[PDB]
Amino acid sequence: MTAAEHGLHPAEYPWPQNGMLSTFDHASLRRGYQVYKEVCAACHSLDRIAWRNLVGVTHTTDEAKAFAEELEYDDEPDDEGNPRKRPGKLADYIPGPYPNEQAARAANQGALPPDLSLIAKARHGGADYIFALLTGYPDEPPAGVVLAPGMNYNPYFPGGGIGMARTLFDGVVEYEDGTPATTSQMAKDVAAFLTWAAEPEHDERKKLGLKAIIVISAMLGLSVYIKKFKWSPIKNRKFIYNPP
Amino acid sequence: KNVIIKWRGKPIFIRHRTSEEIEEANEVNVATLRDPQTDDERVQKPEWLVMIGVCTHLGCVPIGEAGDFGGWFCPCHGSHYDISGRIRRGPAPLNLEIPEYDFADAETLVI
Amino acid sequence: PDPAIALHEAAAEGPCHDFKHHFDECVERVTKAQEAEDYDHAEYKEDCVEEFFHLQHCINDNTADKLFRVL
Amino acid sequence: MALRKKNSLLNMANSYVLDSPQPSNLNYFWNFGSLLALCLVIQLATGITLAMHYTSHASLAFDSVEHIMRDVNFGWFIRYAHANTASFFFICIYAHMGRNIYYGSYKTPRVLPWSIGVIIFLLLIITAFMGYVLVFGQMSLWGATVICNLVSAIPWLGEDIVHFLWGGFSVGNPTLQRFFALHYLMPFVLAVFALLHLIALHTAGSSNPLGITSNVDKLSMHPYYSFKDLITVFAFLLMFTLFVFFSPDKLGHPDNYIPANPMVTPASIVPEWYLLPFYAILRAIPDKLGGVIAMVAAILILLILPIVDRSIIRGNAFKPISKLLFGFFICNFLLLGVLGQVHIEPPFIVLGQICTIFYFSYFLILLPMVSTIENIFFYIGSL
Amino acid sequence: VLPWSIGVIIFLLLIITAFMGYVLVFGQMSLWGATVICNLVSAIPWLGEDIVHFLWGGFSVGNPTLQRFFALHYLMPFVLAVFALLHLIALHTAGSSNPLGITSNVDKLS
Amino acid sequence: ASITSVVKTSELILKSPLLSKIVVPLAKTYVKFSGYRQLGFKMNDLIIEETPNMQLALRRLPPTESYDRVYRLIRATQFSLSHKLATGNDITKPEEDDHYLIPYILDVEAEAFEKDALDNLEVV
Amino acid sequence: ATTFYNVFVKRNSAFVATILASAFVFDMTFETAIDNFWDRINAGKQWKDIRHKY
Amino acid sequence: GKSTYKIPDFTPYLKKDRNTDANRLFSYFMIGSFGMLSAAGAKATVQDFLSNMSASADVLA
Amino acid sequence: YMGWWGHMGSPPQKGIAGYTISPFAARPFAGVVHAAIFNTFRRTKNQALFVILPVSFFYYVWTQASEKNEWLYTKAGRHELAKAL
Ligand code: HEC
Ligand code: HEM
Ligand code: HEM
Ligand code: HEM
Ligand SMILES: CCCCCCCCCCCCO[C@@H]1O[C@H](CO)[C@@H](O[C@H]2O[C@H](CO)[C@@H](O)[C@H](O)[C@H]2O)[C@H](O)[C@H]1O
Ligand SMILES: CCCCCCCCCCCCO[C@@H]1O[C@H](CO)[C@@H](O[C@H]2O[C@H](CO)[C@@H](O)[C@H](O)[C@H]2O)[C@H](O)[C@H]1O
Ligand code: FES
Repeated sequence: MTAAEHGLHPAEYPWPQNGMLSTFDHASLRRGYQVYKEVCAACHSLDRIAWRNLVGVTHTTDEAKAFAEELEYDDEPDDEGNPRKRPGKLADYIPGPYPNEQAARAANQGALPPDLSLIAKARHGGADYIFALLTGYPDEPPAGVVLAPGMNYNPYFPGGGIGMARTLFDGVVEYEDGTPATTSQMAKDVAAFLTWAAEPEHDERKKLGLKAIIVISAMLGLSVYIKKFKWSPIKNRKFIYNPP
Repeated sequence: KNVIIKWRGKPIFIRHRTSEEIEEANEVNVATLRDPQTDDERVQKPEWLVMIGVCTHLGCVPIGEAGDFGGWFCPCHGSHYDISGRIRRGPAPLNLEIPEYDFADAETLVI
Repeated sequence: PDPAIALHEAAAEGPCHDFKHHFDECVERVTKAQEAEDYDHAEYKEDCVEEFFHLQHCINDNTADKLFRVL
Repeated sequence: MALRKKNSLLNMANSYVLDSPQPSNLNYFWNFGSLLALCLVIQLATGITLAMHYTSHASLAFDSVEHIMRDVNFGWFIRYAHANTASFFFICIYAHMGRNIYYGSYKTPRVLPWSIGVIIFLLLIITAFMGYVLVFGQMSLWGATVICNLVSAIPWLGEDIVHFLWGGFSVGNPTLQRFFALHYLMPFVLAVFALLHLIALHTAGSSNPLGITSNVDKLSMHPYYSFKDLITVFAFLLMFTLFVFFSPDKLGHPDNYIPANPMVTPASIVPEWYLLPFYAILRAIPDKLGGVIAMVAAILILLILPIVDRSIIRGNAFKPISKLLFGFFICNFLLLGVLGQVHIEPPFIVLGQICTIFYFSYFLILLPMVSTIENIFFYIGSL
Repeated sequence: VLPWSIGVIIFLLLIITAFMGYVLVFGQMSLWGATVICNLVSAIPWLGEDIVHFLWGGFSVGNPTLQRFFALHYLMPFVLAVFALLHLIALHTAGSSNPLGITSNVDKLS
Repeated sequence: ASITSVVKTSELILKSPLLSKIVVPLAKTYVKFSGYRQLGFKMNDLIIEETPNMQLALRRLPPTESYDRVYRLIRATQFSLSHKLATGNDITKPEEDDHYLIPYILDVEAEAFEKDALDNLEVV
Repeated sequence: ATTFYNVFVKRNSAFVATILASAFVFDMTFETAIDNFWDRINAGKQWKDIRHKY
Repeated sequence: GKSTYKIPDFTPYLKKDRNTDANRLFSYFMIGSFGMLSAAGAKATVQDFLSNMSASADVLA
Repeated sequence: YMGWWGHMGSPPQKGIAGYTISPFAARPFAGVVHAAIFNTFRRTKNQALFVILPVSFFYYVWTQASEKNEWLYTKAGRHELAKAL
């Protein structure tokens, strides 16, 4: 295939979580949630994440309950069987911007903005792809590219023509921790956040792996000693043959 | 007008072709056609183009009325289908498949 | 301001200069060819995507580490 | 008389795992048998556990796998363990088949364990294909679509058989629920055949890397091969750990994290990596039915090794020419694997066909010729 | 004695298999039967309550219980088949008894 | 393949001057690279013995030859498991690589092939 | 050192008891040791390190 | 090469202190360590793995 | 074809005397350094060609094919690609 049809492959950036012993930077995760909430959530859902998932990752229990309680969710019908709404609870999932696919496509000139809960696992490149894509809109498409109407040129997207316009510009977010909200900073944070969303076990998984590696390594070393020990009678065996 | 009916999940383009549209389709010499077929082979009723609305190339849905043969244009790799829904230009090998459809009444078809 | 802007510009003028000039020359050719009439009724319309990818790929190799170091 | 010999049940265990007389010179490639048994046990344990959390209905299946990843305690581990062990199962099975081909384990008197083994290999493929579908991601659906459409090639009845497999007119809910049930079952059938091939083998005993009789010099299975098997168990677990804990998605296709969408077709539909050589063989033949027959024949042709190997000597340890031919055969099988995942483009089209011809000509031409010639060289060479 | 004793275990597995299969319908008797039978484990001293919550995968019989019983109900018949085969292998050393209770070694039939 | 077949074919080659001139040197190098002598085997030790014919031929070996064969197999098995090669007197020298078994298997097979032929005789 | 053998190793009951008690101790101490190690190499990154702001 | 009472040379492998308690104890220390890590590893494996059957996060919510 | 302990189906053995020492009496890692270096080098050297020849050939084949394929799908390779299809 042409390189265009594949998309340019994203650079390997040194994410804090790259590295066998490295967790996510939770401060970056928190910043990234704020980017999701103020920019991406206009078009993209995060349906597999519940408010409770943020607790003790990015937010305290209280902050997350506050986020839940601001929204209205469908309750069980009342006693006359009429529909009712209730305020959100931590068990509720973060609600999407559109009620269905058709509404989503209508608002985006036919393109359907994917749910972002898994997008870091669902594209080759992961965090790097999300970072490259958000930051990789050139001012002008390379001369000779014909964009379909409502498409934007982005070399990292396969085919080049992406239905999502550039959305991160310096200072679209005001971070609550005083970090300068540059395009690059926001893309890094949101890409980290989405990576966490796709694999929330990441931190625990790598710690258990460290324990496993250590125990299994020691057992492997000992199994070699024990094998050699038990086999030495066979390896050391000597013969004397006297033809009869 | 061209409708999109879901049938086995796959979209079905149903176009209510005008007289002059039928004429435009009945022009092209069968000789010069990747997939050689005339409209008569495709439709059982000249006013009802029923096709499986998925592009024969890879499997996008062509944008109707667009094209260069003013039928259907797949935006993905730029393959142009006709008012018979025959492939004319672009990577697509075959004409847009026809489902198994019958006119039970003259005002209702089953697919 | 965005650190990437400066780093990308520096890498284009410096270690990726050959590719910068290739992309530039490509653009010049294509724009001139689009300016000429009966371009719309041509078989093959040249683009600059290949040259762009070579440049971007190069810039990214010389920048990725530097950029994340200042965030 | 000792209890382990006296009691009929204990004595069956004893005869397989303790007093079983083994050659005293088995090398590390005889350890794949036990690794495969370990994979089979891991797959049963993790598989049955996933089944406790998975929902087979197409409306819920993908989401149930996300629920396992996100909500179930250690669900991430059990899911990744099951998915990665499926890859290791094929690495070990290819290694085991490779060992058997190199050392002539398929020759008399071991044709029966070999032939049952070829069926085990087919069941593993079916098991792993159905298991892949259960995720009901994009690759799940499109892989099921393309692979089940191969049955359409069967003349006259093909179309009808496909609709019968699907339980429907496309891959959807009925297909998913049936694959769940069968995917649960197939590993038990596979375990039975694995046990049968061992019972068949027990009449001749294991071959050994010299290819001579070991009747002259035997060693109890325990403790010697028990403790030797531990080394590869821990080496395996280290490799398992690096995948499951540190790179759980290295062997995976990202597209399987997108829910199945019958409208959108993925860029490239390729099978899981371990089926790729068979996929390359299928693409090589232009005819639909031809392709399917070739693909099946690529597995069933293993059944003729006992016939086409004309050597008077068992295995390749002492046969320089056979060893070179085997090296080329193995590397070609890997090239087929690679060509299974490239795009159907020049120049890989012609290359795929040449590799497929080399694959078949090994069994049909080269092995019979080379084995005949080496027979003569050993005889004339030692005169 | 050995085929008999393995048989007693087959009988227990059959009971468990059939109990779990009954739950899968998830009718009223399915649910209430699961509730009362699983609550018997609450009797086990000290850990009883904890074990019941562990069986249920929850605080009552519900979805987690149903899905796990499906998986186990599928499995248990294969375990039962293995034990059935074991009790036959155990029996094959003595051969079947007969209604007179004497040896049949004197008079056998294929 | 049958030992009979191998031996007949080899004799056809050794007869033809041209063929022997090109095959004998190749076969000698093949045997050197084969490396069975480095484990103290004679060529005949390597012939597959799990067939009725070969079991019969081994039973017909003179006791001395039979005892020595068992020693070479045991010794080679020990070298194999140790990942060592034979040294000194354990290496089979070309003059010691005698076809001790070929006569016995050729006789066993001769009778077995005559039996097959005569089972198919038709009085004319 | 004969003494050590005689007490902890000679009887298998004692040897297995020793192994299980050692496994208990190892399991508890290894857990604690890795926890501390993990927190040092991932310093300022984890929730526990930023939680104090809230 | 002939007498079977002349034991072949094992001096490259024989331990001088072979009959001491120290000698046995050391090999049992290796076996015991291996048993200890296997026990700790099995406990960890069993505990983590079976915990899948305790109430999941959505149920606990 | 194989018996069991006591009747394994060996030809009669006579006159082989087999000697070995206890695992507790031996050094399990005796001469490990010599083996790990010299023995492994010997065994690897003797097998090297049988691995290197097929690997190098098929890697070269793949390299040539992947480079041609890449080149055909450039601007420069347009004409050669048109002919190849
Ligand atoms: C107002 C619209 C809009 C906003 C704001 C928006 N997106 Fe998107 N996004 C889209 C649409 C539409 C698509 C689908 C594009 C297509 O398929 O052509 C999309 C696609 C994506 C994709 C996947 C592209 C692919 O490979 O399929 C990612 C990742 C993404 N968006 C992330 C984000 C992030 C991160 C933000 C903001 C921080 C963001 N989006 C803001 C509309 C938006
Ligand atoms: C679940 C899959 C399998 C398991 C668990 C399994 C297990 C084993 C075990 C334990 C042995 C004895 C020890 C060994 O040689 O490694 C063995 C031998 C053998 N297996 Fe497999 N096997 C499996 C699949 C296969 C397949 C697919 C084949 C053939 C295509 C096969 C053919 C053989 C043969 C021929 C032997 C005898 C080899 C010899 O010892 O010389 N097996 N297997
Ligand atoms: C030889 C044994 C087995 C093999 C090779 C195998 C293979 C696979 C594979 C490849 C998948 C796709 C995994 C993924 O990418 O997520 C899978 C999924 C699954 N398997 Fe198996 N499997 C085996 C045994 C079993 C058994 C015994 C069960 C018991 C039910 C089972 C239950 C499942 C379930 C529920 C899934 C879907 C959940 C998921 O994707 O993880 N498997 N299997
Ligand atoms: C799946 C359940 C079972 C199957 C398929 C099964 C099958 C059989 C078969 C085929 C026989 C030999 C023929 C016969 O005597 O009828 C037999 C004998 C026997 N079974 Fe079962 N059995 C099962 C359950 C049980 C149970 C639950 C027990 C005991 C509690 C049991 C105890 C025995 C005994 C003691 C014999 C020997 C009886 C004799 O021949 O004198 N079996 N079983
Ligand atoms: C691998 C997991 C462990 C469980 C065992 C595997 C289950 C398969 C066992 C049933 C198959 C029958 O297994 C068969 O039984 C008998 C006795 O047990 C064995 O018989 C062998 O051992 C006994 C004594 O140990 C001798 O009387 C006999 O001369 C010898 O051939 C067969 O060689 C074996 O083929
Ligand atoms: C006969 C066998 C006996 C029965 C087997 C018992 C089965 C279940 C027992 C414990 C399972 C739940 O018990 C719990 O285990 C998990 C690890 O899984 C531990 O959890 C700890 O480690 C995990 C990761 O390792 C973290 O996610 C967690 O935040 C931390 O607290 C809990 O501290 C313990 O309370
Ligand atoms: S997908 Fe329709 S033109 Fe390529």
